[PDB]
Amino acid sequence: YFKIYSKHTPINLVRDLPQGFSALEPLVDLPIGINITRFQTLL
Amino acid sequence: FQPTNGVGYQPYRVVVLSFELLHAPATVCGPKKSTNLVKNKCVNFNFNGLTGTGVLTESNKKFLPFQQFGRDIADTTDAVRDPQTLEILDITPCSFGGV
Ligand SMILES: *[C@@H]1O[C@H](CO)[C@@H](O)[C@H](O)[C@H]1NC(C)=O
Repeated sequence: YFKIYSKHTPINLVRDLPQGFSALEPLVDLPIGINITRFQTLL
Repeated sequence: FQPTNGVGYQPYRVVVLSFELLHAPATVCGPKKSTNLVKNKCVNFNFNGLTGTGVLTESNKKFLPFQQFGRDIADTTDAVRDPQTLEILDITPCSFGGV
């Protein structure tokens, strides 16, 4: 089961992750049963 | 598998049912007929198999779009979401005390 949590927030910073605290809430739980060991991003 | 094989060697068809509660809505349910909801009264409630006894009242809690039921420090259900109505209900244990 592939659980996907997420969180969106406005920011004003061009360097790196802003420092602070915020929690990510679950949004999806896919019953895939697909074994995973690698991933990649697409822009 | 020959038809003359001993019953210990004869073919047997096997089906295994496994039940699963996920971090997702419960979509498999039994045929038990549902009933109307009663509030501000002591009742024996069964919400999607979450069974108990108490008084159901309108809550001011804020469940997230996914949350189905709350809990208390005792690990007892403190509130729930009605499967048929997107509302949150507080469970107060039925009044009791020494006599
Ligand atoms: C079934 O429950 C949903 C709750 O989201 C409600 O919107 C809908 O009207 C209900 N249907 C019937 C036939 O009661």
